Amino acid sequence: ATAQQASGVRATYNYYNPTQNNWDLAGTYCATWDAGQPLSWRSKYGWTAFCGPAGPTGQAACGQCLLVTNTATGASLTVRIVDQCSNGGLDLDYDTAFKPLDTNGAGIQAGHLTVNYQFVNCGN
Repeated sequence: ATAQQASGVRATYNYYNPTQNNWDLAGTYCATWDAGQPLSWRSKYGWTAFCGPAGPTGQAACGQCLLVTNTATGASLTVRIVDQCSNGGLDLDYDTAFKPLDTNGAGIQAGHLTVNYQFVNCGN
């Protein structure tokens, strides 16, 4: 079957700042399973927390990849799930995911983006 997807969910941002910290997963929920991965894996894609209404979540979602589309502009980006959030959307790392998706700057004025997402092959 097709990989899971949802449309029109909210994406906020969080300052994980993996590039200021050697892409270290310590402190994220997924560190339990994924912190030992090589730098090439940890830094392949920008980071997000995930809690969408379609697809695996929590432990089963750790390390999976999402193609995220900003519905206000058409920008898209692949991100890696490194954490879980407590709503029904995404909490994108600001530096490595929210900022590159916010191509007209409206997202930081509103405090969020409206995005679609689909699970995709990470190509690891």
